[PDB]
Amino acid sequence: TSFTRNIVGRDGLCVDVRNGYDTDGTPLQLWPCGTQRNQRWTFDSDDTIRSMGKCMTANGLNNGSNIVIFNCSTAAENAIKWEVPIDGSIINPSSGLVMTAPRAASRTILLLEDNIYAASQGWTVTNNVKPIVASIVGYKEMCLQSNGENNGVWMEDCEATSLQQQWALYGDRTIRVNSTRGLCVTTNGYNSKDLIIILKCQGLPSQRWFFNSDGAIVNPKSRLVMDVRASNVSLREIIIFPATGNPNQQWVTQVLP
Ligand SMILES: *[C@@H]1O[C@H](CO)[C@@H](O[C@@H]2O[C@H](CO)[C@@H](O)[C@H](O)[C@H]2NC(C)=O)[C@H](O[C@@H]2O[C@@H](C)[C@@H](O)[C@@H](O)[C@@H]2O)[C@H]1NC(C)=O
Ligand SMILES: *[C@@H]1O[C@H](CO)[C@@H](O[C@@H]2O[C@H](CO)[C@@H](O)[C@H](O)[C@H]2NC(C)=O)[C@H](O[C@@H]2O[C@@H](C)[C@@H](O)[C@@H](O)[C@@H]2O)[C@H]1NC(C)=O
Ligand SMILES: *[C@@H]1O[C@H](CO)[C@@H](O[C@@H]2O[C@H](CO)[C@@H](O)[C@H](O)[C@H]2NC(C)=O)[C@H](O)[C@H]1NC(C)=O
Ligand SMILES: *[C@@H]1O[C@H](CO)[C@@H](O)[C@H](O)[C@H]1NC(C)=O
Ligand SMILES: CO[C@H]1O[C@H](CO)[C@H](O)[C@H](O)[C@H]1O
Ligand SMILES: CO[C@H]1O[C@H](CO)[C@H](O)[C@H](O)[C@H]1O
Repeated sequence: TSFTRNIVGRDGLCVDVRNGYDTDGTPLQLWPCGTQRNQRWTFDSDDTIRSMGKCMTANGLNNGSNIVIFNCSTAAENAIKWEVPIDGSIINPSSGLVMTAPRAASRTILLLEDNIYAASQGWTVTNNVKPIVASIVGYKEMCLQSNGENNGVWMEDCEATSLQQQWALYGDRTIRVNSTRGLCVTTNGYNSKDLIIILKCQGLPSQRWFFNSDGAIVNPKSRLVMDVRASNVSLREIIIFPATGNPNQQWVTQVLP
């Protein structure tokens, strides 16, 4: 009933108890991923998340409150209970606030903030601390492809050698250009028919994505899903659109060698 993993988030860095110190109150931060004990988090049935025998704890339950390690039996019960929604948030149920990395840099301190479904609020509980590299196959068994910064993504015939068909699926729930990992698949707005492009990763809600059980790729803020516009691949436009279950909204990842 307990199991232990790393927690990967913004820019692929991991949740780390600062300096590897275990004294009560030590803040959680981002740090490059590794096997050190202060990056190993044990998820217990009681909804606690523990490292070095102590609990992930809200040091306060307000917008901007720090998250720290603290003795599990002395901390407040409301402050040590967490849930892990399927869209990759880490939420403190009492406050409704979510774990947020406000900057990408190593040593950024993790805070509880209002949920805006930002990529800075996406996390992946996993033992694989490297991004998973895959082609994204969709409508007509075509592949989603990059075409440079500030340019639309679109469908092309899948080719094992096309580097612009290769995507790094990061722990912060961003979908990145594998060969240029500072660039993220981004919706150019939150309205139906807004275009999906590549832009510099900035931790925004427009850059957060979820692969759901219906084969959809969902943008949690807008609720809308990637869609090959009008089921017409020669338009070379992928948009966000309400989920219909239709073939032009169905996707699957295929891991690359
Ligand atoms: C919760 O904390 C967030 C981080 O401090 C607030 O967002 C930040 O607000 C700053 C102004 O106080 C602003 O300069 C920052 O750009 C912004 N950061 C980001 C990335 O959102 C947030 O404030 C709300 O949202 C911002 C964008 C403004 O519209 C504010 O007027 C809002 O109050 C805080 N949320 C709440 C509800 O207090
Ligand atoms: C969390 O705080 C608890 C209460 O202060 C610690 O338990 C206490 O540890 C004292 C010093 O080690 C010990 O003499 C006390 O009898 C005990 N108090 C209670 C109410 O159990 C606890 O330490 C852990 O649990 C105790 C019982 C021993 O097994 C320690 O060696 C454990 O570390 C604190 N937990 C942690 C992880 O620090
Ligand atoms: C995706 O991009 C990554 C990062 O550039 C590539 O990984 C590098 O691969 C080279 C050659 O195998 C190694 O020297 C490095 O160790 C890798 N870097 C990292 C950070 O992992 C990768 O080859 C690309 N393509 C695929 C399919 O993964
Ligand atoms: C698909 O888009 C192309 C290119 O814009 C257009 O010429 C073509 O007629 C479209 N096909 C349909 C069925 O609309
Ligand atoms: C020098 O490494 C130590 O400090 C850094 C930075 O604080 C991290 O906490 C890391 O996990 C810990 O081993
Ligand atoms: C009439 O709907 C068709 O076009 C819209 C865009 O106009 C969406 O792409 C939708 O999924 C597709 O079925």
